[PDB]
Amino acid sequence: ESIESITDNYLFSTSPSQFEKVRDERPHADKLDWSSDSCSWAPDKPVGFDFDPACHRHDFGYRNYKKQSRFDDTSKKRIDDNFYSDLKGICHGNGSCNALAWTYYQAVRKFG
Repeated sequence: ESIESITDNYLFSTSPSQFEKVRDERPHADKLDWSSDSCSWAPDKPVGFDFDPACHRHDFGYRNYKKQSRFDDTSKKRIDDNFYSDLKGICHGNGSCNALAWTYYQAVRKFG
C-alpha cells in the first residue's frame, strides 16, 4: 500500500505491454511521475518492433526512484537489467533487434 511498494510492483511484476496499459491510466499521479522520453536519446530504432513500453518503464524507474530518494546503484542496475529483459522479450530472437537491445542497455549502463 506504500507508494514505494506500488512503484516496485509496476516495475517488476508486470510485462512491458501491461506496464504500458497501467501507464495509460496514470495511477497515483499525485505521487508518481509518468513522464518519459520514449528513448528519444537513441538515434537508431528497430524497424518492425516497438521499444516504447520498455523505455517508458525504464524512465518510470529512474524518475520515481529519484523522487523517492532511493536511487542507489544496485536499484539502478536492477532497473537497467529489467530494461534489457524487456527489450529482449520484444525482439523475440530477432538478431538485428537484439543488437539494438544490447546497445540501448549499454547506453543506460554507461551513460544513465
